[PDB]
Amino acid sequence: IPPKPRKILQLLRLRQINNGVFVKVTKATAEMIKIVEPWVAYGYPNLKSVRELIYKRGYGKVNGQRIPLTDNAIIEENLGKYGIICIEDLIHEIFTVGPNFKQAANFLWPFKLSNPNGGFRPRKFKHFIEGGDLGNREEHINALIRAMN
Amino acid sequence: VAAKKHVPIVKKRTKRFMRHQSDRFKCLDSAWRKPKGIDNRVRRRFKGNLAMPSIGYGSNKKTKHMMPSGHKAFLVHNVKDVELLLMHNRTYAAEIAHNVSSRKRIDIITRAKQLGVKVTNAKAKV
Amino acid sequence: SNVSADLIWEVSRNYNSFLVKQRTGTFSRDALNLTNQHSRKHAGFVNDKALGIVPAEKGVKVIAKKVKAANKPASSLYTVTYKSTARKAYKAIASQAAKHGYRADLRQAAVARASAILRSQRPVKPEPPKKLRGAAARR
Amino acid sequence: IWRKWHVKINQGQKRFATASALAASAVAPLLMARGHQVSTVPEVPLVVDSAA
Amino acid sequence: VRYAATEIAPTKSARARGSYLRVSFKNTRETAQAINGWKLQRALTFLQNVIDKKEAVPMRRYAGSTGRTAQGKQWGVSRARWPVKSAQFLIGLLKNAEANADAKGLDTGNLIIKHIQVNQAPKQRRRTYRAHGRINPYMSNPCHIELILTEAEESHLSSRQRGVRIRRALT
Amino acid sequence: GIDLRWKHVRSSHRKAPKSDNVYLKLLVKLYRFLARRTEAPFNKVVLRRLFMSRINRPPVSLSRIARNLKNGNEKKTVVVVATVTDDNRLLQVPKMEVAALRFTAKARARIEAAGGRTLTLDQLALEKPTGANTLLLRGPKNAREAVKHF
RNA sequence: GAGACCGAUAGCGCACAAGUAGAGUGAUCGAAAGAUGAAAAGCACUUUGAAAAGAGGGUUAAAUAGCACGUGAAAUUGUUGAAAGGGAAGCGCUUGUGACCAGACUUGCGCCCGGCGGAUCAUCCGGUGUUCUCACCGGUGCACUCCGCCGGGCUCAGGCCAG
RNA sequence: CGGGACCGAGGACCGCGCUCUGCAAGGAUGCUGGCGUAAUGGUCACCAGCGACCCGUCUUGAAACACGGACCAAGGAGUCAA
RNA sequence: CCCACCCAUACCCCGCCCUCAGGGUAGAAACGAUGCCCUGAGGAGUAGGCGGCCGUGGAGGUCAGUGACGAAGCCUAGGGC
Repeated sequence: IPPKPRKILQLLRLRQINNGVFVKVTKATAEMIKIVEPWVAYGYPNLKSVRELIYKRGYGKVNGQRIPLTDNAIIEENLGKYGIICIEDLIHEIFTVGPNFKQAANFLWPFKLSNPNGGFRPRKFKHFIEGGDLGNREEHINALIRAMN
Repeated sequence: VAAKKHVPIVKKRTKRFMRHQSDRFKCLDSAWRKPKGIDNRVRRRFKGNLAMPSIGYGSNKKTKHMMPSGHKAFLVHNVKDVELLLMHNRTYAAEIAHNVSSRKRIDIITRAKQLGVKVTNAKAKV
Repeated sequence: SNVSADLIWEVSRNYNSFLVKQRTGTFSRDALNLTNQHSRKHAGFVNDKALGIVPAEKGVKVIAKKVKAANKPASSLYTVTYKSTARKAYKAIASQAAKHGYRADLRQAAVARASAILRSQRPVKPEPPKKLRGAAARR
Repeated sequence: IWRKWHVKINQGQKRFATASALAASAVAPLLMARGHQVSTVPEVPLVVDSAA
Repeated sequence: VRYAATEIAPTKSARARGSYLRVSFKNTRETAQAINGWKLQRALTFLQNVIDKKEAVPMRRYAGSTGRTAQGKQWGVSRARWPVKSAQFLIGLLKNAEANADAKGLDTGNLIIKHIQVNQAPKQRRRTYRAHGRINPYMSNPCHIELILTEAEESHLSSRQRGVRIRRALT
Repeated sequence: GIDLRWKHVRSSHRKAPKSDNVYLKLLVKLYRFLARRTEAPFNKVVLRRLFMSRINRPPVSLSRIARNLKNGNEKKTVVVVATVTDDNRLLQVPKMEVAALRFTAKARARIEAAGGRTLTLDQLALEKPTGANTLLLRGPKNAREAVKHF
């Protein structure tokens, strides 16, 4: 991997294969994702995808440790100063991209997804518009989230 | 007596780690030696070769040094040695040293029978 | 002063004449060591207040350290021989270990050692005979 | 033969160690920990009258 | 002295030994394997025939680049020889064992060679001279021979299995 | 495989003394208990300097103590986790209360002749368990032949 | 006279008829090699062999110590037993077959009855020691109270593989 | 609402909760059968399916070449002083 | 162009080992505190660097150590850690 996409993946916290993160859409992030397009698949997730990801594979970063989100007390201790005191508060903040999206997304540990059930397309390392899996597939990322989660 | 309740004893590997080419050379003992040649197949870990020992083969800390009955072996040379296991009859089993005479072996076996302590080699010299 | 039980433990924690070190554990030959384990909790010769139980002809014999006679070894031990019912022996030993604050953490170990000695003093039962198994041992 | 057989020790450290061993000899737990049978000794340190 | 065959008792058997015997170990091993397990008189007659070149000892293990003969067809081989010296030594040992059996009082005509074994003795170290001022070994490989002649001569079943067997016994 | 461009770093600091002194071990146990059970950063710094080695504990002289005792520090208890040495160039030792690992004979005698008090670190932990009203002093670290030759 | 030295391929080349045997014209070069057994008690006598020796039979505590001699490894060999083998064997993972084995288990504990043997049951008094309120010892129990033993019954916990 | 596989870490209580006499709520219990021994398990030998170049050493970037290795026992090579 | 299926030491879940990191543990009923308990992450390796353990000959102390009712050594398709 070239050093610039390596640095962008390290800054996006995509340090393993089948790692998933939530990104707020700005130009400053969009250009980064366009540069690392040959290594990622990204899109626009719906409320079901967000809530399945947070409910099943939700882990928080508490004192540098990866803790499962099994109680609302953890969310109240770690995000209570921003008004996020429950897992539904966290889901709403992530989905609607609220004023504390940075803190909520950084508190969320990067999601460790499985390989998709049913697999990928026959040639995985092409762009989505060319019959592959890489790049922006827009709302079609939800089927991939269902397969990998 | 019966040993204290414990988790099941799991051995991750029961086979020994045989030294490379000790099967083909009689001057090489089968005891493990790490290969240090730069082109060694075993050291480079090609498939189909001898496995190399590592700390990932380690045994469970709750059941380490346990015989299949659940006891830990304690070497004893005399009656005062076997009386040290008075409070550990459910966790430790006496094992008589190989150079102890037959009369002292009978004394140790009698004392351990009184103390309820298992002797691993109680049938020896009889 | 310059001498304490903490100092004696720091001196003799690595080696002493009572130490029996092996692969499967470390034991102690000390007479004041309940459960014969090498630890500060059970090092009777280290601790200022300490208890020890030995077998007698019938019953148990319990020695305890006297704190006012640490420098007088011939008169440093308070010794009681319990030759009575096991329950009375356990009651007296537990009272001696817990009622006046003399090592209440050793109460369970002292009662257990008394029970072990009194059970070992019982007559043994005859063992079942060894059964030959297989073909070469049977024939 | 010109191997270094003898060790030079500071006299202050020698006197320190001698004083430490003398102080340790007045502690009866250390006497038992060194393997001595001192259970019948009436007092530690044991002083006998010079008339004997 | 101890024999290799320790299972055979000495009450009704006769034994013979010979040690440091300057005869070929390979030839003697072939001859002993030829007469192994035989009757005593048959072995004596066969060894006399070997001396007289009337019967041949088959060469099985120590046989490399030897000759072929028609007398190996009784053994199913082609390579067979006539080790006369080994035959003489084994005749002497067999007669010594027969004398031992006669002294013990056994039946001579009902004796078989139960055990016969040839081992390598310490080697006789001579020297031979070669070209260019060289000296090489010219050793002999002797043997120890020993022989002994003897007289010729439903548990833990299951309840279902038990019920099945009871029903088939009733029916 | 996890892409780890950065490396997790093992600690580069002493967690236990390399000395085999049993009295130092007892002092380390005491100040471990104090640093675990108190707010005061004084106990943590003292536990650290008990862990430290001898070149990391340069000696402190009575003249240095007298220099730091000026300007409102005349009543503070002086704490030095090092050896306190005597200075011939200081002709008048002021009255001072100093706690230290060890004193030299001349320094202890001159302090007690001036009328101050010498304490050990366990006495310091008994009297000021939170390190209240204390002046914590260190000697010159770079005043060494090796450091000059660096 | 000694040693935190070496223990017969070591330690001097030499623990032995060693600066010997042996080599070289010569100057010189220069080894190998210790141990039966406490005591030879080192095998009488019989028998088979020309003999060496063999077998019986003694001697010894032991000949599985026979002047090849304490112990007696490996390479290599013989016999016996088991097995494999259509131009290599050897090794790793996992079954299977055959052969051979180590464990584990055998009953413990607690109640309810019945039958025995005894009173180191509770309280009180005195003495003694201690942790200064806890113990031991001596008198007191007079058997619905304690401690052992044996017959029955019940509960719980007990080994291996499974549904 | 079914059908199947693999797994049962922990070891008094505490907590978050719920459908609240209790519970599927901070990690398996309940019931039953056969056997109680080579039956499970283990070791060795061999067959079978798949896998698997002969070790140092040297060279340069690496292979190849080259060099050493019939076998076994005992020695046998970063020491001491300033 | 489409549907289904195969499997890497890759990815996901669980167990166990080690390493590292972060916490708790005394008017001590108290601990091989050099221990124990709780939580998380990580695991290839030549040159090279560092730590811990195993083994051999000898020395001081100690185990009131073993032993002619058999020490050391040797052999072993016999077992345990």
